[PDB]
Amino acid sequence: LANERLRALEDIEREIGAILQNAGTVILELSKEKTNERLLDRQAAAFTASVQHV
Amino acid sequence: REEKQLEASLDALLSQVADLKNSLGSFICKLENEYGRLTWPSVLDSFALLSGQLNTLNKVLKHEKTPLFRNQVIIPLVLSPDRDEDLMRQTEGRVPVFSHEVVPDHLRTKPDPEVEEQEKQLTTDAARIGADAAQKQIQSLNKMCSNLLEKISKEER
Amino acid sequence: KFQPSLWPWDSVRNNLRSALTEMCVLYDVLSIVRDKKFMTLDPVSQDALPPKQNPQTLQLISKKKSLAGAAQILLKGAERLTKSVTDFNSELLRLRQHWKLRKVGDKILGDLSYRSAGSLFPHHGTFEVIKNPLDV
Amino acid sequence: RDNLLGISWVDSSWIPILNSGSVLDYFSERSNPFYDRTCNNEVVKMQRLTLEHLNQMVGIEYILLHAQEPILFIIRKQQRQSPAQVIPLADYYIIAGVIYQAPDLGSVINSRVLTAVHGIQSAFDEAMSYCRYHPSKGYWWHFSSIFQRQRVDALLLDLRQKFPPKF
Amino acid sequence: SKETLLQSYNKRLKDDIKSIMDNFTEIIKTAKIEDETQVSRATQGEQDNYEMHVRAANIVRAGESLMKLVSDLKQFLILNDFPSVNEAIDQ
Repeated sequence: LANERLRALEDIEREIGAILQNAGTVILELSKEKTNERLLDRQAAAFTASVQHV
Repeated sequence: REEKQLEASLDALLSQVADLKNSLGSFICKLENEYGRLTWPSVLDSFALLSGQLNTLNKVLKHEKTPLFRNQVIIPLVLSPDRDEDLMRQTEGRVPVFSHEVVPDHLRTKPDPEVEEQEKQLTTDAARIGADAAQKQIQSLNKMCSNLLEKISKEER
Repeated sequence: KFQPSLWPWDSVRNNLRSALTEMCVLYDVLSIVRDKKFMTLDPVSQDALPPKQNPQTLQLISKKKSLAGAAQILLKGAERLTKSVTDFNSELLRLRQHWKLRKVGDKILGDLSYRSAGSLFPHHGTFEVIKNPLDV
Repeated sequence: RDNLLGISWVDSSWIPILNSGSVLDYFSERSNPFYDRTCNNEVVKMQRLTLEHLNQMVGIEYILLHAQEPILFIIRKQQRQSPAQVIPLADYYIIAGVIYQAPDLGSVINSRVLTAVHGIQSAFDEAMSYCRYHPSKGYWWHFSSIFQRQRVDALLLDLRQKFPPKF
Repeated sequence: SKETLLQSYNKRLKDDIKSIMDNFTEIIKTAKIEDETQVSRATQGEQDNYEMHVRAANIVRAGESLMKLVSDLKQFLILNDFPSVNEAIDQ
């Protein structure tokens, strides 16, 4: 009972994480210099992994 | 030949502007007569469909396979101060007496002074870093943006 | 000065109707351009010199500002979700753990009688569940 | 000089003297920002012979197009390369003795759609401010019958008949 | 019917994921700088700003719809997932 419901709670938190990863990726792209392009790739993979497992 | 292309461009762009006009009118009359029960999804949907469809369609019919619209210049032939019912029937329920005021009202390319002050501020911001950091930022942005679209187009498979 | 009873959402209507006026200006000018009478077209070859490198710098600063606003609305919605999740369906957990419930249509009802327990009493105990966190 | 389209040029003392050639004389008193000082037409006006000095002195000339007698005289500017070789530079139509440069077909549509996107942008950014969300509540803005009434209703109809209303 | 409701839930989920992905990809594509031809820098920039803001709003709306889907699925599970009703009754 707590199992499937806690799965639903986790998917709530991961929808929040998906929106925050979208926002962080365009945050890094809006920078005048964005040196951590590897971190941009990491945030992009994080975003797509979040959407996919949701 | 090119005049037929200009006539096609004028008809197609008048079509797109007519769709945007009907979309704006439907949205404003919906806001008036439908004021109650109006959720934020409803107005986001209307804003998105209106601006997305009609701005993108105007841009794509403005920037492919078209004659240069700087080349055509607008000039009037006559100015006759009389109530022309054929003009009233042409321009749709608008455009009173064809006189000394309407063409000096319409051929106006000075914008509002707010966006003119905005343009002054853009030229002020243009006085900053240019031609090395500018080219560097353009190239890096295009590279990383192509990289992300490549990532998403790969993962979509 | 009075309008069909719209005292909120008036300024949005002002901006939209100003857009409607200039769009009627566009329809007007291209229609009177489209007929040969009252307005005409002449093909002129003229050229302009851009005084500064406008597409590079203008596209740069405008796209950084646009991406700034987009990230602002996105991250504002994100933190709204964070504060938004940090109660109805927990009470539905407890209520279903003690009582017998079901859903018909959009309505959520429950049985109060002992007809599950064996009574043939000709009276149904249908109580409604009403979100108000929860009420019956 | 920055935007020639947004300027207006008049002379009020030369309004009641307005005839066909006097439109181009009106155009050539002095100090019009539109009309050039280095035009050939000034050199035409310097010595003599305004009939053929438009043509023998090759360059930018200012050719009147269409004549309406009270207010409308269309002055067009062209470059010549030879006699009977006419190439358009710019257009200048007069209205009540007021010259306006004729705008291009592109720039008018661009200026109007600029005002379009600006107005809808302000409207949308206002509308985005009002909407407030909660998952439990949803969206919002920042601004019975006991079923024995069939018998009571039939009794009401019998009351309507047995006692009618009287205005 | 129950089948119809489950199908509708599947449709909503597919639509929400598709919308988030499409809006993000379209924002990234507009983010490309291109050379201008007959677009008048200022107008092109305002149109692009409006598009980005509207797409971000659409992404947030899709996230809210996904929250609504999760809530509806939770309600369905609490009301008619027969095993857990049986373990609750027995306990």
